[PDB]
Amino acid sequence: PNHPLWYTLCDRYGLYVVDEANIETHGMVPMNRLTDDPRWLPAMSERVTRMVQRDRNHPSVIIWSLGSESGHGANHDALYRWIKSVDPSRPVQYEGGGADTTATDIICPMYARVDEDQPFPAVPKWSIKKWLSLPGETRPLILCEYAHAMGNSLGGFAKYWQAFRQYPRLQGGFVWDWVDQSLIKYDENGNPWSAYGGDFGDTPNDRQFCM
Amino acid sequence: PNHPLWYTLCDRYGLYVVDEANIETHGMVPMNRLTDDPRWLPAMSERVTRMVQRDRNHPSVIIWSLGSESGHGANHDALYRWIKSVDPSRPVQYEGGGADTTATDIICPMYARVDEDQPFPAVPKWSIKKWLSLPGETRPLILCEYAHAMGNSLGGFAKYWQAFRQYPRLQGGFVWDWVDQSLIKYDENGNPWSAYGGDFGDTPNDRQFCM
Ligand SMILES: CC(C)S[C@@H]1O[C@H](CO)[C@H](O)[C@H](O)[C@H]1O
Ligand SMILES: CC(C)S[C@@H]1O[C@H](CO)[C@H](O)[C@H](O)[C@H]1O
Ligand code: NA
Ligand code: NA
Ligand code: NA
Ligand code: NA
Repeated sequence: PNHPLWYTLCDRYGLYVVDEANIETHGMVPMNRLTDDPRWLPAMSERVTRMVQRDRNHPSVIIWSLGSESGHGANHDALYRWIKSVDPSRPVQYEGGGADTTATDIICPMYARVDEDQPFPAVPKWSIKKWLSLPGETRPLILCEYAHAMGNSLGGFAKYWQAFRQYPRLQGGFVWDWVDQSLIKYDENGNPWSAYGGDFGDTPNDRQFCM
Repeated sequence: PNHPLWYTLCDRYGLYVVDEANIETHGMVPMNRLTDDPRWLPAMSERVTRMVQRDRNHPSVIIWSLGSESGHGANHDALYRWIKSVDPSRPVQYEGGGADTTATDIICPMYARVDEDQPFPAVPKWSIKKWLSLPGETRPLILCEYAHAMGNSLGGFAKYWQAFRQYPRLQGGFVWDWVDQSLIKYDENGNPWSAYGGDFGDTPNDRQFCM
């Protein structure tokens, strides 16, 4: 959840917002180790429920999200249903555990390609055009993350937009991402320069992946 | 419906058969002028019912078809339901009136392209990949006709097969068609040659389109 003024400005200027719970357990092995564990359900529930209690009156918020990159656990299903029960007015989405689990109203993959399948075991990233028409599938597809804009990038961005415009159920996506996470440091002359992972003696680090 | 021996050979050699009622009204304006008219229901019904009564025991027949290129009329709906009621063991398909009407279990377009939409009014031919995932659509797609093999043709055939293999619900199609409808005529030297529309003084004719 963002600084409270963010939603005020989104209401007044006009942006659709996905409001997302402060839950990410990416570094767990497997990714759902905590989110499938009932012991972690109370802590998780508060991150979801207190977000909804705070932001439910903002018109800019059109979708709730259960968080980011935490696999798919039973705790996700429980909290998905909590929101659906408490606030029928907004769909709930969540990408973890394959982007099309029982905890999401929207197929919301990250970095699924337009035409190319990536058939990873358990959590494949189907071509977005193919994903829509899989046997039994009926949901809309909106990438929670696509077009990783890291450095000299956004090659093949036009390919997404062509597909979005042609297929009714391909309803767009959220680019990753808005702003480089570089920090200002100062050299011997007091001149400012942009720094990234590792430039603060921080180790282990992931270098320029913050940009 | 074919010569009776055809089904016997398909049973024994092993080919899947679509058995099709002898109903085509292509030259009507509009195409459903007769098929939507209750006066023509009796004649149409016998073309359907007597086919089913003849061929229902052949294992090679897996799909019934209501005919060809006769638009979509209420008579098709009636006869669709008739077959479904009499023989639940085989799907019913029919392409007329846009290939995805209430008279078909299978989306069965003719010459719909792989990636290219052709948004004709009333009867659009969507790209087959796009067709599958139109809002609400759940049926399999098998082209009743595709890859028109007229003369030097089958350009782009590989594009179809790549899509068939990638998308579970694209379950193939029937090439148009098997054999040139050329006829033998004889010249002065008694030599046989291959003749097409117009070569018998037949007029109006559609020239080489029989091949
Ligand atoms: C396969 C890994 C690089 S995960 C990848 O890292 C990205 C780095 O910018 C983002 O954080 C994405 O959300 C994450 O999926
Ligand atoms: C627009 C017309 C060419 S219709 C077209 O003609 C073809 C010619 O072989 C086939 O008969 C197809 O079934 C028919 O749709
Ligand atoms: Na769209
Ligand atoms: Na990053
Ligand atoms: Na297929
Ligand atoms: Na022809």
